[PDB]
Amino acid sequence: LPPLRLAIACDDAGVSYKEALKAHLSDNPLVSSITDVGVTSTTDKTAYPHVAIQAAQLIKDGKVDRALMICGTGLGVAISANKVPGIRAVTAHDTFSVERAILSNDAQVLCFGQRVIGIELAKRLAGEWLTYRFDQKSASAQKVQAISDYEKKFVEVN
Amino acid sequence: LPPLRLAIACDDAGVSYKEALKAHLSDNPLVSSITDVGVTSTTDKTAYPHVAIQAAQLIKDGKVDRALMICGTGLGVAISANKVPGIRAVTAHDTFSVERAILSNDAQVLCFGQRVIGIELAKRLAGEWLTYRFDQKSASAQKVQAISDYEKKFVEVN
Ligand SMILES: [Cl-]
Ligand SMILES: [Cl-]
Repeated sequence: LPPLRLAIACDDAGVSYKEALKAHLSDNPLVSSITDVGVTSTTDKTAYPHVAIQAAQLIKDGKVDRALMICGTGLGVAISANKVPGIRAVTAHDTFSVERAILSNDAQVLCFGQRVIGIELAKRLAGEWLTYRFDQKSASAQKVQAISDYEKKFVEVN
Repeated sequence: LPPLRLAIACDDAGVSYKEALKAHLSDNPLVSSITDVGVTSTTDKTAYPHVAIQAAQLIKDGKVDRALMICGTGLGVAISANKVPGIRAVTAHDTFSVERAILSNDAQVLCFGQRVIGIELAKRLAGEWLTYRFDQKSASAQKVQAISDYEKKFVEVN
């Protein structure tokens, strides 16, 4: 499998897991590069939506292939990333869901909650996530297409 | 606490849990009414985004207060509902996340994966979800506001 470009992002609640995950994935041959959009310190109180939107925009703009995002629960970052046109984001803490996020949902964004999941489980799930690749000709693609159809309703004016 | 109007939705993969959840919540004094957008049979192969968008639109349009959604993993419905302006949707399978979905994210939509969570845990989490009510004056509101700010970029033309 070809390696993928990743963005990684967290808020102040997700810093230590982000660092551990970044270290874990920097030796992985399925990862070509990691773009860290921050935050880089627990002292940085920047609200999670800014970091999630920045990392999601990197995908939309062709600068990375996927983004891994960490906050207290992993929920706020997932909500925020889904507001970006063409971006599909999930919070997932089990091996079956992480597989389906790719193979069913073609979701470019995976989110974790540092306060709710353990770090070894998170590392394991991130590694598995990279091994799945969405099939554009699958039956799931017709379902993803209905999400894309709805997104056609909107134009970005600002 | 005043009772809330709920919408409920599933695809074919979430029918039995949806029925059990609906039965569970129909006796609950925190629920004023349940609007079921379907599907109502495993024979109905309608793709999850249609049902998720319909139920999310009920919230946007002031017909219900929140929506509970069920599919195989709970991920596709959450992604879809988040595409609707002003709607914030999560997949959550633990008591801490379900609390924060309300108290931090003001998320009107909660999603479950029938194939990954057990029915008694799902029933328990749905009951707890109703007991939390978002505080518009909380510090979390300023974070939710950044998501709303981003949504201001888009106009619905179709
Ligand atoms: Cl697991
Ligand atoms: Cl739990």
